[PDB]
Amino acid sequence: AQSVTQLGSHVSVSEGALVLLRCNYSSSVPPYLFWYVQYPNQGLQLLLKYTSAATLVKGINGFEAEFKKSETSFHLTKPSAHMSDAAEYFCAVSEQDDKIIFGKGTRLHILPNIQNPDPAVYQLRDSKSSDKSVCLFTDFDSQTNVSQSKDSDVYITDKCVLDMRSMDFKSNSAVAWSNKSDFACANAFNNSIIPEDTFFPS
Amino acid sequence: ADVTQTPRNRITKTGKRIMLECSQTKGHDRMYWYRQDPGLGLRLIYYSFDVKDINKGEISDGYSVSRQAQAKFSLSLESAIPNQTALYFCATSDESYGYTFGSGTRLTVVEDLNKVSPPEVAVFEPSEAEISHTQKATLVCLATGFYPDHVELSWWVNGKEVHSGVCTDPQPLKEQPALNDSRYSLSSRLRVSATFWQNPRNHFRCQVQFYGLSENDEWTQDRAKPVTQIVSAEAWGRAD
Repeated sequence: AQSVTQLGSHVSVSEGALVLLRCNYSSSVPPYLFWYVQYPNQGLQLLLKYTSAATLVKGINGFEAEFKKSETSFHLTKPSAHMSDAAEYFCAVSEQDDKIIFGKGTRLHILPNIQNPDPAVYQLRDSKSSDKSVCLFTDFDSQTNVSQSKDSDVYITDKCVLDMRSMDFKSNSAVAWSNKSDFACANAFNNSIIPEDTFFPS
Repeated sequence: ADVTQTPRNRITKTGKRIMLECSQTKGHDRMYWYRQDPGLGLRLIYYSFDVKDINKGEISDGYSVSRQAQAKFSLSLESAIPNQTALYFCATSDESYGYTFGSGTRLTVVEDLNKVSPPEVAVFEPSEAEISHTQKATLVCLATGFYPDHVELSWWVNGKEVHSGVCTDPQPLKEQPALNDSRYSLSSRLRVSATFWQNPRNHFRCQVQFYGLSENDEWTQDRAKPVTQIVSAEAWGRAD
């Protein structure tokens, strides 16, 4: 009756806080267990594995996992979440003496610690001489989230975090655009709950 | 071993027989073919313990395999259908669960090759209001009107690929979500200090690698044949 369970396809952690990704298994006999990571655009890399030796298994980069047979668990931890920990993690188990079976995966989202948020909506112009534009909602903290638009002619992306290494500076942003003649950046994010102090230039 | 897979990327029409090949140098008895889909992890299609041994995994329907040699394990889509679009991974194992994975095959099955379309790409220049408010400058790249959803976006500053300051949407959106063959669009941001954007010597390019038709595909439309290609857009730094 062998399986491996990860719950939450997407999970969050605060930057600097304890990382904890849960995995449970169904096997009467203790199995071997594995944690793989997949950084975007790439293949799978082994972080660590339980192979019936040490119960506390240490892996690359501060990762560790404790095999706990009495609650059929093998949770992956790391003491502090860094922006570079953003990836998909897979728990996996040995099965039928002949193969590895994989959990469904959990993507870890790291919420940057934004101590001086400066929420704003900017208009950006095409570098080429159309008067085509996009709207950029930026510099809000992680209490803000962006909704998909009401209007099927207005396109709004998910929020994305960038890490400017030059200035050790992270920020959130979403982009909105439309081909409609009535479309203004003042209205682009009207379906999102934005900070009351959002800067709206000009 | 060095476990290697071919091809790395492929686009096909529905109804074609498609072959993926895994090769290894270490001669491990055990070889495996898996597929990866978002939300489902890696699902086993077929596996083989030697040249005389083939075993079904959980999702073997629509596929066949052959173990032609100790070194090689072939996967076939017998008659490709769109829901076989996936990242495919082969693996080998020793006798103690020491897995080596290949680097992946990204396969896209499309119903109608006539709908294939490269992106249009534009760069949007930083706002003066952002510059004055923050002393930073955010460029936005937009890739639009592409099909299928099989691209790679990068940023290039004075001719070198940059990763710092960048965030690209993890998945493109559908331009017409009610359509099964909607075109897609994708955005990315690159943020620099205002002083770096303000230097007219700095050159910024968004590059999109599109995967589409090959040379041997027939093309009957007047519009450009939508072959695998790169489409970029650019902007120069500006003192005003």
